Amino acid sequence: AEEFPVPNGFESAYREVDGVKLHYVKGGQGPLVMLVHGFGQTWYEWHQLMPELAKRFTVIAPDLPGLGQSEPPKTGYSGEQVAVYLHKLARQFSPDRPFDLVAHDIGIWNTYPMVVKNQADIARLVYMDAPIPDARIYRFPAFTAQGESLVWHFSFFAADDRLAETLIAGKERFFLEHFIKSHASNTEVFSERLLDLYARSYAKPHSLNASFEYYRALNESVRQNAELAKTRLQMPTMTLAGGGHGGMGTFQLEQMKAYAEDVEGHVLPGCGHWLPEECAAPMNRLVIDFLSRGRH
Amino acid sequence: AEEFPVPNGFESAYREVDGVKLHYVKGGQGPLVMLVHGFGQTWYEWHQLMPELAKRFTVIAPDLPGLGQSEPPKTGYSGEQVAVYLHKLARQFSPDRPFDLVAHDIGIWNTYPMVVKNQADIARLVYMDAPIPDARIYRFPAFTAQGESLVWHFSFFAADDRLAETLIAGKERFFLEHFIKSHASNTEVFSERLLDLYARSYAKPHSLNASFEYYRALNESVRQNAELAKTRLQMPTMTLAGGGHGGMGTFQLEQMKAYAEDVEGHVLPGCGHWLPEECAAPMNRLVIDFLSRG
Repeated sequence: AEEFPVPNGFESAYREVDGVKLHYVKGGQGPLVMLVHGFGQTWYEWHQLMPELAKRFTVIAPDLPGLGQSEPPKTGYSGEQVAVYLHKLARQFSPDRPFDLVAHDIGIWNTYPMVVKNQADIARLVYMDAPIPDARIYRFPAFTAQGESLVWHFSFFAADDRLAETLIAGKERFFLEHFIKSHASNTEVFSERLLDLYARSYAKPHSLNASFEYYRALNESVRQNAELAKTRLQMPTMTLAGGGHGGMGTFQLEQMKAYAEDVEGHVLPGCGHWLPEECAAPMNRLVIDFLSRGRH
Repeated sequence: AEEFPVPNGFESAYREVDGVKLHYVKGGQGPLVMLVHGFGQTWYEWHQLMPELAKRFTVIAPDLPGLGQSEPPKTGYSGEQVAVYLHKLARQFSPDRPFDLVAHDIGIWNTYPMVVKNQADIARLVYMDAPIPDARIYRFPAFTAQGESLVWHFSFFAADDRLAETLIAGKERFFLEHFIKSHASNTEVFSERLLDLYARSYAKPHSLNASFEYYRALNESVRQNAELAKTRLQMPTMTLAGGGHGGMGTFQLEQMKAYAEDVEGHVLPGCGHWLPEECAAPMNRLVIDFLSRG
């Protein structure tokens, strides 16, 4: 039983990590690259990029704890807690060599701590379209002169009393179409069929709840990262962000400069938050080229 | 039937204004004071103040267009459009004298344009706990280090696809209790019963939609007010804001100083956004005293 179709030549599998059963999709040969998805989605956001990377790399794309087909975390949802699971998963497949990391959205939140704590395990790093949790997140506006702001949902999802789950339960498909399209420039790629796929996954009650627990832990992740950020990242890094409606634009690189010694950034015109789907050709090319600078 | 109990000596009635049937509750004798409610509520938020004010004034408390028992507006939900209805209603009862105006929350949004454009009609002004729509609203944060921010709902409510109605329909009581409590210091003053009354009113389909249409018109109101604010307010003005969790604090007076030549402000410690309920007695006193100077 698979929530999303596996690309030809890939396998859907599971690994128990610290008592939590993580789902992932894997294929290819060579040095390892781990691709980590974000909110509203699963490993499947990477399904177009995966076959291309598999020609040069071993590719693994896990579902975040609680999301897709992965069990919820047993420790907690703060970035530092979740990063342990992802770090241990990757090291199972690459115990003797550094691996590459690509992360989108909350995939960033859930990987940053293990990157900074295990820098020698990370060969190269690509982060896309979302802030690393730090004090900058408190500067985003609640409301803009154009309408709804980029991250007002932080408060919605973090709110007490299970506000978000209570409102969205039974309306997951409606909500996700709105959330995704409101954060997109090229909305046309989100067909009803594709939205049905993503909505069916996050509508699993434990998944709807897990989704919001990442936001309930956001302030804790900020506190964690305040300490971790005292040591800059030393490996080659690339940031990508959408320049169109719903994207992070110039914020992505500007924030990353405070975190990394070696960073190059790109803003993709006419692309919002959902880079792998909205702008597959240019995003895939940027990722493949950047990672092919290293061993493969 | 009435959505809320009418105080002794008051009447619930209706008047047509520009083709729109407005509900209001009215009582007392003397010069007119109009009291204008905000989001989540109706004329009823003023029910404790009304009898006291009615000893010295004619008091009218309308339901905003589309909310409580008032028909939706036929023009629109921007500040300038809604303010026409409220100005004309007040003028029906006070044609020969200026009247006083007291407003809370989006009642401010829906009155400011008629105040600035008809200053000779407004004797004294009291504004409570919410920003006048201007560029200052774009500075409020989306999120805070303690959790949800004060005005993220501006985006939730302004969103298209009927996002707010669709998610909140069927859970109106649940949502409103959360909203009130997240903007309150004193949640105790909100009985389960009071929450039931307010929730049943705004749950009416046309009222749920109307509620959010005020927010969908917010940027338009900001743009309207950018032009209107070229003329400063000249009448005696007072601001009130809650000093506790949920309140506007010092922002209220500081913003108002940019609009009004003659303004005094108070921040009420231990009170959040819902001043008439969380801090009924001190709020009532400050309003009565300020309006009784005239």
